[PDB]
Amino acid sequence: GSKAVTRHRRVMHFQRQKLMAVTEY
Amino acid sequence: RGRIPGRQWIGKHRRPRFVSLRAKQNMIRRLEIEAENHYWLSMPYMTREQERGHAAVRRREAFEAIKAAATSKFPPHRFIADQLDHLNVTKKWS
RNA sequence: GAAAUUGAAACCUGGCGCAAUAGAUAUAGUACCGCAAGGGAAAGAUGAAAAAUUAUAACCAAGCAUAAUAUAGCAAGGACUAACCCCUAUACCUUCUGCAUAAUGAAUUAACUAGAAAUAACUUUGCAAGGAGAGCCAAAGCUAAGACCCCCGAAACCAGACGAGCUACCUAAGAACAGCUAAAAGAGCACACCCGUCUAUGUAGCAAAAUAGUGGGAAGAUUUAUAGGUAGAGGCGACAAACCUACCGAGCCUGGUGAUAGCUGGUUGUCCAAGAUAGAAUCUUAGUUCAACUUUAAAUUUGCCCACAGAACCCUCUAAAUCCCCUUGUAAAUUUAACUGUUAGUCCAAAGAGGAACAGCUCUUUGGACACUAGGAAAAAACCUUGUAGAGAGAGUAAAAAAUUUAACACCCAUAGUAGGCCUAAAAGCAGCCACCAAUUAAGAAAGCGUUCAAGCUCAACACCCACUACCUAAAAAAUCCCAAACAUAUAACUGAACUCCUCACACCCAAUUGGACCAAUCUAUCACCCUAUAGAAGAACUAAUGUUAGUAUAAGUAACAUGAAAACAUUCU
RNA sequence: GCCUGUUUACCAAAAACAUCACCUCUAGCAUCACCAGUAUUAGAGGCACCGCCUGCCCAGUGACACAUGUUUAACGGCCGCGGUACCCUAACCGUGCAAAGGUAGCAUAAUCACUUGUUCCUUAAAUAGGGACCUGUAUGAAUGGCUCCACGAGGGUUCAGCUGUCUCUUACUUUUAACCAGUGAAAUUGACCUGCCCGUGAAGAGGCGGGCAUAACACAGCAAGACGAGAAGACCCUAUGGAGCU
RNA sequence: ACCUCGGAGCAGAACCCAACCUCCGAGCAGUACAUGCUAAGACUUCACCAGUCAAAGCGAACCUCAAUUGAUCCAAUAACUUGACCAACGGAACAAGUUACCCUAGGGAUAACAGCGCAAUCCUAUUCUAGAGUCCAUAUCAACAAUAGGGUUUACGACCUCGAUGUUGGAUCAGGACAUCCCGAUGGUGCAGCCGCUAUUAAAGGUUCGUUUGUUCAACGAUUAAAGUCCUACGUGAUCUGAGUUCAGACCGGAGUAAUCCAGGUCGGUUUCUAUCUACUUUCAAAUUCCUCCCUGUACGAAAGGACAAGAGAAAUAAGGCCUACUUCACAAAGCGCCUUCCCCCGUAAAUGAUAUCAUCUCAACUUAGUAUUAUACCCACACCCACCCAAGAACAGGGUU
Ligand SMILES: [Mg+2]
Ligand SMILES: [Mg+2]
Ligand SMILES: [Mg+2]
Ligand SMILES: [Mg+2]
Ligand SMILES: [Mg+2]
Ligand SMILES: [Mg+2]
Ligand SMILES: [Mg+2]
Ligand SMILES: [Mg+2]
Ligand SMILES: [Mg+2]
Ligand SMILES: [Mg+2]
Ligand SMILES: [Mg+2]
Ligand SMILES: [Mg+2]
Ligand SMILES: [Mg+2]
Ligand SMILES: [Mg+2]
Ligand SMILES: [Mg+2]
Ligand SMILES: [Mg+2]
Ligand SMILES: [Mg+2]
Ligand SMILES: [Mg+2]
Ligand SMILES: [Mg+2]
Ligand SMILES: [Mg+2]
Ligand SMILES: [Mg+2]
Ligand SMILES: [Mg+2]
Ligand SMILES: [Mg+2]
Ligand SMILES: [Mg+2]
Ligand SMILES: [Mg+2]
Ligand SMILES: [Mg+2]
Ligand SMILES: [Mg+2]
Ligand SMILES: [Mg+2]
Ligand SMILES: [Mg+2]
Ligand SMILES: [Mg+2]
Ligand SMILES: [Mg+2]
Ligand SMILES: [Mg+2]
Ligand SMILES: [Mg+2]
Ligand SMILES: [Mg+2]
Ligand SMILES: [Mg+2]
Ligand SMILES: [Mg+2]
Ligand SMILES: [Mg+2]
Ligand SMILES: [Mg+2]
Ligand SMILES: [Mg+2]
Ligand SMILES: [Mg+2]
Ligand SMILES: [Mg+2]
Ligand SMILES: [Mg+2]
Ligand SMILES: [Mg+2]
Ligand SMILES: [Mg+2]
Ligand SMILES: [Mg+2]
Ligand SMILES: [Mg+2]
Ligand SMILES: [Mg+2]
Ligand SMILES: [Mg+2]
Ligand SMILES: [Mg+2]
Ligand SMILES: [Mg+2]
Ligand SMILES: [Mg+2]
Ligand SMILES: [Mg+2]
Ligand SMILES: [Mg+2]
Ligand SMILES: [Mg+2]
Ligand SMILES: [Mg+2]
Ligand SMILES: [Mg+2]
Ligand SMILES: [Mg+2]
Ligand SMILES: [Mg+2]
Ligand SMILES: [Mg+2]
Ligand SMILES: [Mg+2]
Ligand SMILES: [Mg+2]
Ligand SMILES: [Mg+2]
Ligand SMILES: [Mg+2]
Ligand SMILES: [Mg+2]
Ligand SMILES: [Mg+2]
Ligand SMILES: [Mg+2]
Ligand SMILES: [Mg+2]
Ligand SMILES: [Mg+2]
Ligand SMILES: [Mg+2]
Ligand SMILES: [Mg+2]
Ligand SMILES: [Mg+2]
Ligand SMILES: [Mg+2]
Repeated sequence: GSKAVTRHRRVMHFQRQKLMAVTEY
Repeated sequence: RGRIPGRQWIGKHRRPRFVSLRAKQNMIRRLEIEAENHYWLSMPYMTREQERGHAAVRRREAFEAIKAAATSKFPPHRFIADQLDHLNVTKKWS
């Protein structure tokens, strides 16, 4: 388990990624 | 050639899964259905202050019926007819 | 673990046990092992007439030919007119969160082997203020019946007996040592002899310690034939914890003993239902006891989001939330008695810590997922969908496919007041100071390179035409060999689960655990005798424990292996 | 290490145990070994010849006298700092302790890491070997220190001459090797219709996904893999399971 | 480092929650004993053992602080009471050190070598420039500043592996990769020519002869273009050796009363498997390079010196064959003797041209070195087969028998 803030970007969750991809500008 | 570290779904360096078009359309239609539900759930009827006790009688009757059904548990009746007709195992041509 | 106390009916011949892996080990304490005590195992099947050596009674397991192979793949399923060809699909039980994993066990067949039981509990007869075949209990009790709690595997200790025939020591009588140099010698080389420093051969061999020399001694602290003695809380020891009958930091046999052991493994037929872990204590985290949850039948009524309202803080912020909560959706919530088990679990997201703002690392809280089914993401253990089960060659759905590719430039044009002011020799437009002037159209006492002090080149400013005069920057290379293939151009729809529906009735997919119903070989009583039922008892079931015994395949017709030649078989040759 | 010898029978045969020389303590003595012996004897202990020698201590232990003591060749121990002329190693003095503050000798050694030490030689090339030095703060005088007459299946190096260990292997015979005749194993086996690459999984796939690969069946040699065969690992850890020593 | 308990944040607004997370402490105290006796109702350190508040009455005049502590049994006293630093504080009434002479039931839950995820430790390639290189960042070096790849090595955790993963080298055998020493091809230079550096493409090969220390480490003598790196179980023990590293003996020095022990040193210390399965058994071949001779003593410097390129001749490694001439020694087979080995590999230098009427080598349409090659030789007759021979050969198979 990693922390909330890291340097390697850290890929988000699948649902969060889907939400960010469907709610773009 | 490209090797993935320990488990491509958990850990640090993981294989990233992306989104296509079917998932986007599904999310769009689900958000539309949920917005329709929000719109249909934006209008009451009694405004809370008009239901202090309208169907409490039915709930009380149902609770009394459940109590009467749960407190009426008893072993079934025992008759002699079974013990008498059990003797028909060794029945001949009578 | 008693005692005092009422008390305790002479005589009758079987097995609701078995038939050679059972029952005594037994046909027998036989073979075999050691000098010794002692340990110690399978055996025998035709028949009335074997003085019927006849023709038959065959048919079932593991191993074989009859009758080998025919491409592809945990050996299986779906199937069609035909074995393969088409699609799907990662052996079995276990310590483990997760095992076919390259962890544990297994070659099969046949026989045997593993839940034995009290106080307190549950159910059903009988009697009843009494029950009970003396004794005990009793403010609805007493008696009886049913129901229940494994196996195997160590090093250690004592008691009774045995060993110095190999080896340690001692005692009495004997034997052994060519030859040469023999300096007089616990002298040298060297036969036989005592021991074995090294090489080579084999480690299921000749051998549970061998083969040749290179080796030391070989007139003495040497070796050996015979007989006796020193034995475990000990013997012996030129001391190696060396030896004491092939396994002595402490022997063999028997009894304690089926010793104990938080430690390993295994634990036998079917269906259905319920069923997943806030913690504390312990010379304890590999265990145990109590919390919490799970299992049955009863008694009571309230269990969950509930709402206006309620839950001091202080300097500086103080979030997402929580606690009591009649309505509404619900049928569940507490207690009674017996109780087994969880109490050695992970990942993801959120709120924190150690660590490197590292880990598939650890410590707390909440939710989800897994050790229960399927589908998609390539195979998947934490990503998404989805939960209560079939037959049918039915239908409708959930999740379900990645796009990026870009670095250009202006066409021409430049005289002078001066070497504007100063340490260094001078820095004359780029070493520092305030003011950084001034001429014709128009150019900076200097906006970018080459200059100890000067020359060489552009740009801004006229003269001259006058495109965009710039979406700002955002790419990488390790070791067997890179990986499915393809299409920028016939119209957004379609495909797609165990989710839902169609005819049926619906108990027929969680770890440990608990509850309810059937099933079969034995004997006994009751009916039938071409084989089943009602009741009582069990030595009542084996795909597994490097489980015991007997048969037999792969390994494998694999390694090892014999006998000197001719011959009248009277002989001859190395 | 005095020597010969012996010790771990069955992985170490040695510097390991013993041996004459030396030193310490105890005993006034007749029947069963000691011993049919008498303080030139016997028993209990340490090193182990010959040459130079063994310097100190009873505060602590034991032993002997109970007279406060003796014993160390009985158990064990023999300093630190400051002032100290140009450079280390100091002459000397002061200070506190105590039995003495390392005596002789020897060496960077079988000797804590610094240590491949200065330097000479043996080789053209030497942490290998020998020679003169101790800051050896952890050598050291019977837990004895060193040369020396002889010796060692003990541990290391080298000179004149030679052996295919190699450059670079080869010529032959036997055992053995390949086939024929038979007895005929042992370990081991869940079943196999048993190929390769990339990627994944309990983290190293012939049985999982995508690709490549494919008529079937024996003989003769090598090891790359099947984490292959033999020992419930002797190394690390647990056990209120043991045993040996002090 | 700790063994009991309390407080402050983690745990923020009812409650509970741990760490070998960071801090204050406590084993008590300054003053009267009505600090007398009974008795409704509650909290309860997540169980129990324990602790705390209190209605009211009889009795009497009119309690402060946060942890602040001790149970069963037994002992002292006629009685009310009292006794442990039982600190291992839910507390056996009293037990130390070692086993490398060890045993047993187990654990990769919990280890030494490995394989595994990031990387505390590095290189490579760049953004920008403080400082050096005579002026001068990019010929080159590089810090205070940033981005991408990896584990060479030491370490983080022990995820299949204690019913067994053999551990450092060397001999033999090699495979892959460049972060390239070289021969192949470029541009610049603080490149005057042979000596050097920077950046790119290319792996068809070599990476020596020796010593001693135990070495993969490390030290020194002689060459060319080099004595390159990493991974392959820190490659390879069913192929080979242990020089140490993992035992039982002993010696020196040290700790320790002794026993015992040493990442301080030394002497020697058994190395076992008949190939079951996959896979292999010439892939037939088109090499590489050093030196010398006229040019060469020429460009170059002030002098040393020496090439770029071409032609010719002699030579080293590997592969394909031979016995007739040298050797092993003989109706045969090998090397020490002899013959041959033939083609490249992508980075620039330059005309015309518009987009952008100049210029422009082109991830535009094209022209030159600028792609060798769609290369060439072994070997390709279906069957006569008892037996004999053979330069052919394990059997089989291969050739001859006129
Ligand atoms: Mg992986
Ligand atoms: Mg009596
Ligand atoms: Mg019997
Ligand atoms: Mg028997
Ligand atoms: Mg059969
Ligand atoms: Mg198939
Ligand atoms: Mg089973
Ligand atoms: Mg187990
Ligand atoms: Mg595990
Ligand atoms: Mg297995
Ligand atoms: Mg295991
Ligand atoms: Mg097995
Ligand atoms: Mg004897
Ligand atoms: Mg002896
Ligand atoms: Mg003699
Ligand atoms: Mg002799
Ligand atoms: Mg000894
Ligand atoms: Mg037992
Ligand atoms: Mg335990
Ligand atoms: Mg974890
Ligand atoms: Mg863990
Ligand atoms: Mg000018
Ligand atoms: Mg469908
Ligand atoms: Mg359904
Ligand atoms: Mg269920
Ligand atoms: Mg039985
Ligand atoms: Mg049974
Ligand atoms: Mg069976
Ligand atoms: Mg076995
Ligand atoms: Mg069995
Ligand atoms: Mg074979
Ligand atoms: Mg043979
Ligand atoms: Mg013979
Ligand atoms: Mg000797
Ligand atoms: Mg021996
Ligand atoms: Mg002997
Ligand atoms: Mg020996
Ligand atoms: Mg001695
Ligand atoms: Mg002395
Ligand atoms: Mg030393
Ligand atoms: Mg040598
Ligand atoms: Mg000797
Ligand atoms: Mg044969
Ligand atoms: Mg799996
Ligand atoms: Mg693989
Ligand atoms: Mg396998
Ligand atoms: Mg074990
Ligand atoms: Mg314990
Ligand atoms: Mg014990
Ligand atoms: Mg005991
Ligand atoms: Mg004992
Ligand atoms: Mg409580
Ligand atoms: Mg009061
Ligand atoms: Mg305790
Ligand atoms: Mg405690
Ligand atoms: Mg030892
Ligand atoms: Mg010993
Ligand atoms: Mg063991
Ligand atoms: Mg490791
Ligand atoms: Mg500068
Ligand atoms: Mg582990
Ligand atoms: Mg292991
Ligand atoms: Mg195994
Ligand atoms: Mg093995
Ligand atoms: Mg390159
Ligand atoms: Mg050499
Ligand atoms: Mg290795
Ligand atoms: Mg191997
Ligand atoms: Mg071997
Ligand atoms: Mg030896
Ligand atoms: Mg074969
Ligand atoms: Mg195989």
